[PDB]
Amino acid sequence: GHYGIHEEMLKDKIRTESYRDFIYQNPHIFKDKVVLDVGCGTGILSMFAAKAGAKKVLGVDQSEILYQAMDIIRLNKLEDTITLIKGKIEEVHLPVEKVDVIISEWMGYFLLFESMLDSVLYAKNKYLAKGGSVYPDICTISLVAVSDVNKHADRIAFWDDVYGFKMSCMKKAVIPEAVVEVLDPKTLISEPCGIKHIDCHTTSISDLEFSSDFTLKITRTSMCTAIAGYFDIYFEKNCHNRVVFSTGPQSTKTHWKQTVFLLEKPFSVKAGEALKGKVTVHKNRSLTVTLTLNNSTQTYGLQ
Amino acid sequence: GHYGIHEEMLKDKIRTESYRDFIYQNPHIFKDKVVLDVGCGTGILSMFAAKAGAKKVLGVDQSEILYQAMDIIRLNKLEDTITLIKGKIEEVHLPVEKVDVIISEWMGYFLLFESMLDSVLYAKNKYLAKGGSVYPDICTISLVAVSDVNKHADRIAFWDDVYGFKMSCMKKAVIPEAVVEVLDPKTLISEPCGIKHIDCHTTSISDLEFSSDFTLKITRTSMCTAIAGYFDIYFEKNCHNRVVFSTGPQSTKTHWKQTVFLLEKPFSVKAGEALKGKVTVHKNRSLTVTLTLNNSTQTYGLQ
Ligand SMILES: N=C(NCCCSC[C@H]1O[C@@H](n2cnc3c(N)ncnc32)[C@H](O)[C@@H]1O)NCc1ccccc1
Ligand SMILES: N=C(NCCCSC[C@H]1O[C@@H](n2cnc3c(N)ncnc32)[C@H](O)[C@@H]1O)NCc1ccccc1
Repeated sequence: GHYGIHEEMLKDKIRTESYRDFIYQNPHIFKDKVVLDVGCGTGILSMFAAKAGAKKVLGVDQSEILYQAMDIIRLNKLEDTITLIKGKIEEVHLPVEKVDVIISEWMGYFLLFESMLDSVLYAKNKYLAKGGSVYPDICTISLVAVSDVNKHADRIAFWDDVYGFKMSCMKKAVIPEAVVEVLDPKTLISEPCGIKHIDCHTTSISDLEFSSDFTLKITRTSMCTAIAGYFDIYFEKNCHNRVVFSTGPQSTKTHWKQTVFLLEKPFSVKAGEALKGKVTVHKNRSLTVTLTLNNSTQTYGLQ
Repeated sequence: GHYGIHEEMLKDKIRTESYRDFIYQNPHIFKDKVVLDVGCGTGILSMFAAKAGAKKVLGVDQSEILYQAMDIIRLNKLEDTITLIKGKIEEVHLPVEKVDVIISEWMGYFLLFESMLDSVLYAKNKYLAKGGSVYPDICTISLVAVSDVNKHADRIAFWDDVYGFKMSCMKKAVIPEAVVEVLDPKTLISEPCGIKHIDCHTTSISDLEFSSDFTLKITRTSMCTAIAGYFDIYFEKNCHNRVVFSTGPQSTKTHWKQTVFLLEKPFSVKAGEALKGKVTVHKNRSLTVTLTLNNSTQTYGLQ
């Protein structure tokens, strides 16, 4: 849509340079191939593919941004290789039956919030040639335990005394809202636990709604105040130069930051304890995350 | 609307403590009076007025937030003094003909963007008793010249080389968008110039659309890259303890920050030069700001 989204994504060096490195360092995946960029935005991924030796690149975006991409492709004299089409990938007519390669940046906060994966899976199933490839091809979601009584008090306890007046009843609107923010790695009190693994080659839309039992290996005796979620992105299939980036707190921050699920009742944990919980994701545009931990259940959404 | 707006406003200590100080330090304005809070949100201003000795406080808000205000007024046992009404101030039926005092926090970015003043002026004209008072009663808007070639390059030059590709054509979408951000006071290169003075007692809706010639007294030989706008808020009428706060860069930051209008062509200025320009504000929900400076004109809006 608005240029501000595309500025934020383009200024994410981890995001954009991971895609650039994967493409430039694996040109055999692109040489003389037909490539589809699903949600191309400004078209930077289409221009990477072009430079790595793509025969033909089809950039598709439903938003106004595609008209800026048309000027950008002309400014870079790539109009002979990159053809741009406005519309939903679900609706547009392509000047080919099949593509060799699909690339997309489809990933939302906590991977699946307001994600485009459903649109990318549609492209796969309709347009991907026999033996073709989609990138990134592998994604994981992780949870990690957090101790931060100060940030918890800033968001929750805050409402008990507001310039001398009780606003306690506000807590019930705040707890259920997941927070997208950068965590201080110092506040992590468990080993991470994988809760979801996706190969975009084999996954369906139905697999994006899932449940996982998890265990957090507690590494610090502390008050547990939150669970943080993040995702890892991998470019693996047919790569001589494989590329991974993490949106986890231990790694260089990205525009995805981390997704934080606040506990109503923080509870003490011991170094070496195996903290057992359950999480379920429902596509209930807008998706929800149900967490069971310490004999309490809360459903979280994102604003 | 959403609690997140009300959290941000409540956590603005300059904003909320200026209203608190005005009310608590001038209780003669409130003692045994009927008070209307236009857009009361969580109702904090209504609870201040109550504590300063208001006979009766009417809090009006069109949003869901009013149901949270009903619980908050009950939690603080003020339901006998504060009565809350859901609806537009323009539509609701009040259990009185006239009020003695109107209070509101109605102010938007650059004072007038997505401001509520039109709703507050309606309340004035329909409900304010003969000789009554509205607060804050006086507001000013100022411009100040900025030198910051690095922030300008971060936002504009950025688009000339994006991982080796030209995106220059993106500049025409970016320049016209005013930026709400905190300015380093060190980057100011002029004395401020007032461009607008409002008394809420006498102003009409038509006066909020205005033009002003301005002069910026340049205090530093530099490249001028932007014009910044801010506003000052005054509580004056009938006060023994008058209260002002500024949202200008020289003052403690607020959630209003400052509004920055980027120049397409930065131009050199000299210490002691009188830089002459014109500005016009049009209500063209969404309002526009036309700036003439150095023989160039640009119209800016806010996203
Ligand atoms: N990093 C991401 N990345 C997820 C995808 C964002 S939309 C990225 C682009 O894809 C386009 N799009 C979306 N659904 C589409 C469809 N069915 N068919 C064709 N074009 C489609 C949309 O116009 C936009 O330009 N999101 C997080 C984020 C991004 C920016 C700022 C904050 C957070
Ligand atoms: N500080 C402000 N402050 C300006 C007013 C914000 S709206 C503040 C409150 O007034 C309500 N409201 C708006 N128009 C109304 C009407 N006609 N009738 C009744 N109630 C009305 C709205 O539901 C909201 O709760 N804005 C800047 C800001 C605020 C929060 C976060 C970022 C920026």
